[PDB]
Amino acid sequence: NFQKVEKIGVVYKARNKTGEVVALKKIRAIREISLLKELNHPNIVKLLDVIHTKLYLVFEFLHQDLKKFMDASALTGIPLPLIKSYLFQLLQGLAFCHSHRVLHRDLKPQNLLINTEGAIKLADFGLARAVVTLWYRAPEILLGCKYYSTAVDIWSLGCIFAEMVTRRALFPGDSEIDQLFRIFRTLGTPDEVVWPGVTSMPDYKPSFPKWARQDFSKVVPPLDEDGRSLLSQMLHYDPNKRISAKAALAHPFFQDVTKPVPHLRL
Ligand SMILES: COC(=O)c1ccc(NCCc2c[nH]c3ccccc23)c(C(=O)O)c1
Repeated sequence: NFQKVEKIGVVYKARNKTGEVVALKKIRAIREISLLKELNHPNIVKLLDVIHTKLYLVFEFLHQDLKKFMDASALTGIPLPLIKSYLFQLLQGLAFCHSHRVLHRDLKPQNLLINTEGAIKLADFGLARAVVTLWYRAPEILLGCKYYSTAVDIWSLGCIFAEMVTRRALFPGDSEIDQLFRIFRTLGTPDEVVWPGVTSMPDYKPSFPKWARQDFSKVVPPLDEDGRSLLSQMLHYDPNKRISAKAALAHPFFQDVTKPVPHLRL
């Protein structure tokens, strides 16, 4: 049914024998996933079909992702108005999915798809359970919290925001404890003062080193106080204190938001 075009489980660019070009995911429940076909938002990649016969998911196709765009933009950096537009749009997408009680759980630049018209869209949701990259994982997940909240996605998006600004990954760890300790060295080792209940987390150890907290002026330097304030709220340790997607959309950082068009080399 599909003429495979290129390898993008495994994901292929494919052509429907409708002429439509799509992203085809072969996975190698069915009722629950099918509900997502009719929940649509401009900032979420559209799920066109679900087929189980091996599980195939057919998605709308977009040509580039934010990881490729950040690498292409690394000599100059993404312009601040575009960073701001992308952050605003991703928060609109998260506000929508969270309002329908759907979490992403695995946001990273390579799952954020962009087009020539200035849009960015959430893709590659980690909905199966409902080298692994840990750089965007919320600290409650790393500490073994059994129940994720919407706050895990805000953490990941804050890490992505910092990376778009500074052109380097915020917390590039290579094991769960290295990831945790990279977070602790920058934001301070969490305690009951800033995160009530942290010492009760399944994987918390009293023997964790106690690092002091750095300053956000050192963390995302070029960024102004509106952006640093929003980032600090997206990176609160306590998931209950971390800002929601809806509240973040009202932050003063977005008062001058626009929708620029990026320069894409396809
Ligand atoms: C084993 O894999 C899976 O079960 C699975 C299920 C759904 C997926 N995406 C759904 C995108 C979506 C479309 N409309 C939405 C409204 C709200 C929230 C999300 C959406 C993906 C993926 O993106 O890969 C995988």
